[PDB]
Amino acid sequence: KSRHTMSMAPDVTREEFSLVSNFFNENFQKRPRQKLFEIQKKMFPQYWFELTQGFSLLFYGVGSKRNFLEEFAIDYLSPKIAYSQLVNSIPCLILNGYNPSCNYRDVFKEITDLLVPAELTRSETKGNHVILQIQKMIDFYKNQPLDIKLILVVHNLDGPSIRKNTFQTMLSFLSVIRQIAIVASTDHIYAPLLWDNMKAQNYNFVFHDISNFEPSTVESTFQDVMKMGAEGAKYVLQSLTVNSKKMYKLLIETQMQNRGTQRTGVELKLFNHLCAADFIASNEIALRSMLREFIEHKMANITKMEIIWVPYTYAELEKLLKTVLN
Amino acid sequence: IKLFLSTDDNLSQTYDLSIISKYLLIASYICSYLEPRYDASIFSRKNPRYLQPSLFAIERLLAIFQAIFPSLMKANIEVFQNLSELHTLKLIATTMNKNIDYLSPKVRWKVNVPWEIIKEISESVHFNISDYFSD
Amino acid sequence: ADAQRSHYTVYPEKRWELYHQLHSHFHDQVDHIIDNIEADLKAEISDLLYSETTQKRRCFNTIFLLGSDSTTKIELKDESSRYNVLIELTPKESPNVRMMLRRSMYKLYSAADAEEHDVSYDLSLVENFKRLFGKDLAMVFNFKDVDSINFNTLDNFIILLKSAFKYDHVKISLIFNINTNLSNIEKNLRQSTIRLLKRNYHKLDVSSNKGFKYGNQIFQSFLDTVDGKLNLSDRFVEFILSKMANNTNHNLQLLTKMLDYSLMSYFFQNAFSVFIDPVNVDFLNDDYLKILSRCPTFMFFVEGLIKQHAPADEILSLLTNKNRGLEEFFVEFLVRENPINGHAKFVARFLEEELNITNFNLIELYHNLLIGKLDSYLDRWSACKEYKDRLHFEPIDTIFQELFTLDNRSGLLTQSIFPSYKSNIEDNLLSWEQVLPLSGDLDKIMAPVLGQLFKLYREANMTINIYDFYIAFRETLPKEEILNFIRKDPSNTKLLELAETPDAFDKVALILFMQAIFAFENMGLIKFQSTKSYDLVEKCVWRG
Amino acid sequence: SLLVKKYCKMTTEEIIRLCNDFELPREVAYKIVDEYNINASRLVCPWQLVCGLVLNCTFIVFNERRRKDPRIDHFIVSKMCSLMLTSKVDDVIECVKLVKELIIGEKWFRDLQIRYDDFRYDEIIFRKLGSMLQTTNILVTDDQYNIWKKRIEMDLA
Repeated sequence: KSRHTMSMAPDVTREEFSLVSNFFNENFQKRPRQKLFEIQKKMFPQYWFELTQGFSLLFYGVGSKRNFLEEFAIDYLSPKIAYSQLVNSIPCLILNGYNPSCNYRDVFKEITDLLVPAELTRSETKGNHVILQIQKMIDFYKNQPLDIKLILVVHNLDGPSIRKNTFQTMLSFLSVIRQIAIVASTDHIYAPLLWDNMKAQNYNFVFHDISNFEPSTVESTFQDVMKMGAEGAKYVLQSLTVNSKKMYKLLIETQMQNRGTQRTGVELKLFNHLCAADFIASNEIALRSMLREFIEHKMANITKMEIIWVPYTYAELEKLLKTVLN
Repeated sequence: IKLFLSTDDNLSQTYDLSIISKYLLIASYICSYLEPRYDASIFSRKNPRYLQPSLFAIERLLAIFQAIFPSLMKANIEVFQNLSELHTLKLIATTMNKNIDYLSPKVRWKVNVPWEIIKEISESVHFNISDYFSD
Repeated sequence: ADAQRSHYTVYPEKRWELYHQLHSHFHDQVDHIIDNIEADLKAEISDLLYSETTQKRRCFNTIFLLGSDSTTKIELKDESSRYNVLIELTPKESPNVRMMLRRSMYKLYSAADAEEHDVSYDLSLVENFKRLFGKDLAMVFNFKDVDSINFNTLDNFIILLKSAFKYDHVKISLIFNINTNLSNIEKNLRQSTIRLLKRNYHKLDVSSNKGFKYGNQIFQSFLDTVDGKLNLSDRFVEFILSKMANNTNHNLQLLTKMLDYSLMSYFFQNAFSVFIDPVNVDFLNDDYLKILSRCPTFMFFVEGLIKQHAPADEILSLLTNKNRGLEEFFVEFLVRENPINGHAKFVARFLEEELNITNFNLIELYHNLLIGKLDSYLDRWSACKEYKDRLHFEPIDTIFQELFTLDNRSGLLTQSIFPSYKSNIEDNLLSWEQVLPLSGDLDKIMAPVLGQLFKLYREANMTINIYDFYIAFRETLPKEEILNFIRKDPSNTKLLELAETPDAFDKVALILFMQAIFAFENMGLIKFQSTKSYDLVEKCVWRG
Repeated sequence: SLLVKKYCKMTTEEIIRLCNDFELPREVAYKIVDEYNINASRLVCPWQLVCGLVLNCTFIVFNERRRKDPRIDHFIVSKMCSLMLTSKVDDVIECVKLVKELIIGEKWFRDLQIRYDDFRYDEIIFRKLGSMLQTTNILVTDDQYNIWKKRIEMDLA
């Protein structure tokens, strides 16, 4: 099974990747991107009018929408609605769904403090009373004068914590209230698996496409691939004793004398004698103790001759030869 | 005599769900016997009736759903609506815990309806199912 | 800057008023109908919860509320010298036999002290409730979502409640809010407990859609709110037939949504909306007079005018040669009441009580009226055969109604309410030209980053190799443009040392490839199968 | 029924005969040879693919007349239904819907739309965007109405 693999790739370090990535995402398709941004700007009065009807507005589409939501919520809408009702403008409570550390307790503790504490609602705070406390919020809000006092934003609604099911139903009861406007965005292709006709009854979602093919700068940070071990032990050797460099150099030679697999490895006895030959290893214990340091940071393997072999590729070890060992 | 030969302890529903959700159920029962080695041949666009049901994944439904529906349909928003409607009915449930099943991690699905309620609901939408079950 | 911190708050019309007098007036008819079923559901539980005096008097009364939406709230009678408390158990609060008992005893206990003006949270309070609180006890159990619970926990729960039947100062009542499928429920429990259940059961149906007593009602109250000032076209209403048929549980909240959004479309683009009150004739303008001309029933009647009157000197004069008679030609047909509304209200009350028929849908009754299929509508009962001549109406081809109408002739609310979700995404990624219009010269000769692999992503196998896909990805990139792009900037220095490297093109491809396939995981298009290997992945997204 | 008589080669002289009658410019007339040479390798049936591509470009290069005259849209297909001697118009439209998605993953059509500037563009960026101010085709548009008007009122007087 001769497969080309990501290990057999010309790799790129940390500062080299992120800088040339920053060059593309700020200079690749710049002119048509704001050219799209001016086209969709005329839809902004249409969103203002429908949002008076308490409609949970939901934005789908390819690409990141994070920049677009923050322009649309903060600068455009939130002072426009305060001027049209008649003083600080309408409070914006974003929810970063790409941040996995969102819970149901903490954000709702913000909500009841963002909303009015007209009564002693801490008396009803008791043991899951969250649905209980919001139910007492809802029926009171059915008989209030209709005006928006809060707009909340939920970025990346299919996020790693917001897509949890006890959190989803929590947002469902918020959306039936007329005083708050719910402007959220998702990115998943299976996002309408999240809602049944029970929740969408509470939601009354409407949909709009926004596809600007954004790079998702902030949304790439928490995510990881093998760019983010061959690269792990690449830094430990840069800070050690000078003898460990030499005893790894003698290790890496005869382990690449023969991918870097088990079969190219060496027996412990002769390697003790080999590192006794260059006046390096005194005995087995002095060898093994500064070999456990290569073991503790998982920089070498052993299987069974008593074969110690390096788990990095054929291409990687000669890169480890000519750069850091030399 | 009439009471002495009947139990009278049971206080067969034609099910409430809609038409596209009805075909959504009729495709989910297909992977109680239809393995991936055979299904794509016998359902071209060109017995475990007793046994416990196998495990789904996502989009194998819409693989079979698009085939067996009367190009006549393409919008799948209401099709995605009736899935978690069927999840609340506990007729198709998750293999794992009931939490993260949305975002496509490793999540396997399965029916929990016996054969007879499938058989009535096949004829309730005039669809024939006993042909495609072949020992 | 702060976006990695989660949930940081910050503290930064002649036409529309005629909408405002119409919208809320309609919504007063909505919510008043909503409290009617709210008073209906609260009534029929309340009488049936009481007055049921069984002879054995050692059994709880159970109630199965079939078809119920798991949200049905209940009020209780005061019924003095006895406290009556409500306990609700969510399936989220159903982990075991143990905490189902322990939270539920806690929930009534605080409800007991609040009416009363240290103890243990189990059945110890239940017997001593006569001494702990004076008056007796009649609790009720709002099992919200009953089919998600492991039933052996529920079966072991009800045997625990069976032990409370020997104290005679407490009365138990169970409310089973099923979603559906009563036959499923008698399959799951232990049969020894069904015989415990079957003492005094009551299968009350609670459904929002029950013989369309409210569905046909709310569409009827829609029609009088827009009576005579608009129309409802045929292609519009069949959308309301088809799509509302796809949602069994809650039609009534959905019919409010798609109708009010449809009314929002009319006020936002149509200029003749101001003329639905004839007081606004002074707002007439040549720009309004110009846009009246392209109405289809306007120009077709002119084609009807010439063939009927082969003398066309009158017809040419009433064209834009005059303007005073031209608008007078319009306001001749302005006040058209269109009695299809009133003829519907004529026949709606009739078969409701004259023939007394209830299994009927008023919307398709309105739709069959729009084509003339009212004769082939009443046939399904064969009861209007003595009345098909007096309930008869031929739908006349009315004139100037295309300016006062609602229809999805543009596919708007088809799109913006029921979006072809993975269709519109996949259409956005194959084409990309109808979404996007120094360095832009590169864009006219090179695709955007996400979409350029997508054509090969279609052309790849079921499970694919990572590197050969990149090898195919390097084919689509020509070499001369990138070195023209990487050497475009003389101002930056840190990029320019990479720009002069002779292997820069093969390095900048894997950087750019690992920004796109990095970005095809949050969309769930491609799944990394068997992580800590990631040599092959799986593609789930197919075109259909 | 020449379209169903499959497995025949349309040579370089033969294909330019098939496009000079439908008035194709030199830009696409070499491109049809270029993409048949792409698809002469991986074909299944040569008659179906060669006609499915020539209709949608004439749908996009003549749309300055096609959107301005609806009658010529039957004219261009029926003159091929006589040229290819087809059964009816049922099977020919089944071809043009087929290969359109089969050419949507290529390069040149995404150029040929944006090179010809043909489309209309601002409709699609307002239709796909879900604009409330999009055109509702319960109307006839002002241009086609004026096309209807000036044709009829000069026929009138």
